[PDB]
Amino acid sequence: MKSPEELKGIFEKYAAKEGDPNQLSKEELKLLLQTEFPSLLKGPSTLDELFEELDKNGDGEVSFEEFQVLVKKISQ
Ligand SMILES: [Ca+2]
Ligand SMILES: [Ca+2]
Repeated sequence: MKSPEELKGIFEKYAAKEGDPNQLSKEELKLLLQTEFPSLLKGPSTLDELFEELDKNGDGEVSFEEFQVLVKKISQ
């Protein structure tokens, strides 16, 4: 639906809103999902669960590398 460069630009716009300008906090992931990919939230997982899954290193932030796990969902 979007090229990888276009997806990075959406990530970047939401990641710069608070805290780490290059990573997403849970609130930033919520804003991105609600605005751009709303079907991702009416799924089996809650936002807390999705955040916990994406955040592999457990640092409370989702990097662009971590965010890649969502692209199959988004693309398909
Ligand atoms: Ca951020
Ligand atoms: Ca992380």
